[PDB]
Amino acid sequence: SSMQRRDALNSLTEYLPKFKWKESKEKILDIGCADGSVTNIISSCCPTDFELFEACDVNVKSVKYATEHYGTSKMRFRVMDIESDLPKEMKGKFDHVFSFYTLHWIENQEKAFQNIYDLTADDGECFLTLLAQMPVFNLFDALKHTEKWRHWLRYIKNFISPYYETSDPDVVIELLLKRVGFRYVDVRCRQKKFEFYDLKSFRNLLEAVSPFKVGQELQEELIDDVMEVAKEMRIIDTQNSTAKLIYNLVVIHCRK
Amino acid sequence: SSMQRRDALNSLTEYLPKFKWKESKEKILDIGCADGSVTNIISSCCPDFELFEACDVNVKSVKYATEHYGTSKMRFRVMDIESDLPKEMKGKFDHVFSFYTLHWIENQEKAFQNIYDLTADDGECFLTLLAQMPVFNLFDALKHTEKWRHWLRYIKNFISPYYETSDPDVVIELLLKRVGFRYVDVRCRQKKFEFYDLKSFRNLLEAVSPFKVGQELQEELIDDVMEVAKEMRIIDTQNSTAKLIYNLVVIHCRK
Ligand SMILES: Nc1ncnc2c1ncn2[C@@H]1O[C@H](CSCC[C@H](N)C(=O)O)[C@@H](O)[C@H]1O
Ligand SMILES: Nc1ncnc2c1ncn2[C@@H]1O[C@H](CSCC[C@H](N)C(=O)O)[C@@H](O)[C@H]1O
Ligand SMILES: COC(=O)/C=C(/C)CC/C=C(/C)CCC=C(C)C
Ligand SMILES: COC(=O)/C=C(\C)CC/C=C(/C)CCC=C(C)C
Repeated sequence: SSMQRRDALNSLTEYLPKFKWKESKEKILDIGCADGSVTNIISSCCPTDFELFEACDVNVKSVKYATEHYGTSKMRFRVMDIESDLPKEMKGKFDHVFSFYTLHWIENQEKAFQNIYDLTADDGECFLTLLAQMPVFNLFDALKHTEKWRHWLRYIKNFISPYYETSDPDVVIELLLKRVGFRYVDVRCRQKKFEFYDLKSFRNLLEAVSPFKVGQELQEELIDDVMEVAKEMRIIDTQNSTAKLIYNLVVIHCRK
Repeated sequence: SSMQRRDALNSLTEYLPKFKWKESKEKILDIGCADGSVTNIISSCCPDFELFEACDVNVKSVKYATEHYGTSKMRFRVMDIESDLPKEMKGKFDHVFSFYTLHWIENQEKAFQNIYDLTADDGECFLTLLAQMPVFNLFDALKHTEKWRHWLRYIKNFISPYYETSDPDVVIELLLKRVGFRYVDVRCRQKKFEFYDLKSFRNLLEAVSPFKVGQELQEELIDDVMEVAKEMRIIDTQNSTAKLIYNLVVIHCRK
C-alpha cells in the first residue's frame, strides 16, 4: 500500500544517517517482505553493495510473487516464521535486520524479538517499524459481532496489533528489547497522518490490507460495510469525499 | 478529571528519578493549575520546597484554587504564557511544570520561548501535552451541524495543534532545541482510559467541554456528543462502556 511505502521511505530517510556499516560485504535481512516492493526500497536506499540480501515471509503466494518479480542472485526470498525456531545457519549472520508493518501480526512477541536479536551479528544493528493504534483495526472490529460477518472475523484479534489499546507501548517494547540482550535500544511511538483525496484510494487501501478471505460474492459486500462504518467513525469526510487516517507507528533502532 | 489525575501521577512517578535537584531554596512553577488538584499532586510528590507558584488564564479557577489549596509557599495568580513575560519571572524557576495545557495555546513558539525564559540557568522543565484525542473529534463532528454551527465556531482554538500532526515528537523536539534548550527528551505516549459506566464518561465530557452554551443547552450538547460517541465506537452500546485511546506528548528539558 501507498501508506506503507511513505512510512518505509520517511523512516529510512531519517535513521539512515544513524547506522554503522564499518566494513565491506554486508549481509542484510528483511522480515515480512510480502510483495517485495518495500524490500526493493530498503535494498536500493542502503548505500552499500550487500554481498547477500535475504527476505522472508510466512505467506507462500507473496514469497512466490516476490521471488518471480524482485528475485536476483543476491536477493533471495525464502519462506520463514519469525515466531518459530531459527536454523543454526542464520544465528548471528546479519549485519542489519529490517522489519516494517509485520511485528504487529505476531502473537509470540517475545520469541520474535529474541529471534531478531539471535539473527543479528555481534556488532550488528536492527531497524523495525510496527503499528500500535490504527483506525482500520476499529473499522473491521465494529463488524465482528454482526450476524453478517461474525464468523469471517472470528480470528480478528490474531491480525490486530497487540499494542493497539496498550498504554506506553514504547516502554513495554523497550523493556522487551533490553531483556533480550540489545546493548543499545531506541523505540519511538510516531503519530502519523495519511490523507486520501478521493474515496477510491481509501477503498484500494482497505482491500489491500484486509486479512480476511470472504471470497468474491461477499468480498465487495464486506468492504462496503467497512466504508459505511468509516463514515460513522468520521474517518471519511462525507461532505468532501476524503479520508483521514491518524495512527501510531512505533519505530525501533537497536544495536547488539 | 480522573484521566488527567492518572496521567499526571504516572508521568511524575516515571520521570521523578531522572530530575536534578538543587541543595536548597528551590523555586517551582506549575502552568495550567486549573482547580489545583493536580498542582497539589505535583507539590505533594516532589521533595521543604522554598516556593510553589501556579498560574492560569481562567480568573474563576485561580480564585477557587487559592481558597482550597492556598498557603504561604504555594501562591496562585493569572498569567497567559502566550503573552509577554513579566520581567520578575525571567530565569526565576528551577523547575517549571505544565500538564494538559500547552495544547490550548495558539502561539506555540512564544509559549515554549516563554517557558525557556521562565527557567533558571541550570533548571529543567516537565510538560505534558495532548496530540491525537477522540474527545476533539466528538465536538468537531458538531461544528458543521446548523444546531451547533455558531456555538462551536471557535472549536479550533481549543483542539490541539498536534492532533492531526505527523511526528509531533520530532516537531516539538526541533522547536525546543531551536528555543535554546541544551537537553530535550520528548516522547509521544499512547494511552488508554476505560469508563465502566456511561455516567463517568458523561461526567468527563461535561468537565472538559470548553463551551459556555448555558444550562438549557449544555445537557442537549452533551447528549448530542454522547450520540456521536456511539457512532464513532468510543462508547460500546452493548456493554454501556467507553474507551479513550489517545497520545499524550511528555517533554523533559534542561536549560
Ligand atoms: N510470523 C511471521 N513471520 C514472517 N512474516 C510474517 C509473519 N506473520 C506475518 N508475516 C508477514 O508480514 C507481512 C506484513 S505486511 C508488510 C509488508 C512489507 N514488509 C512492508 O513493510 O510494507 C505479511 O506479508 C505477512 O504475511
Ligand atoms: N494561555 C494559557 N495560559 C495558561 N493557562 C491556560 C491558558 N489557556 C488555558 N489555560 C488553562 O489550562 C488548563 C488546562 S486543564 C488543567 C490541566 C491540569 N493541570 C491537569 O493535570 O489536567 C485550564 O485550567 C485552562 O484555563
Ligand atoms: C487540556 O485537557 C484536555 O485537553 C483534556 C480533555 C480530555 C478535553 C478537555 C480540553 C480540551 C482542550 C478540549 C475539550 C473539548 C473539545 C471538543 C475541544
Ligand atoms: C499488510 O497491510 C498493512 O500493513 C495494513 C495497514 C497499513 C493497516 C492494517 C494492517 C493490517 C494488514 C491488518 C488488516 C486489518 C485488520 C482489521 C487487522
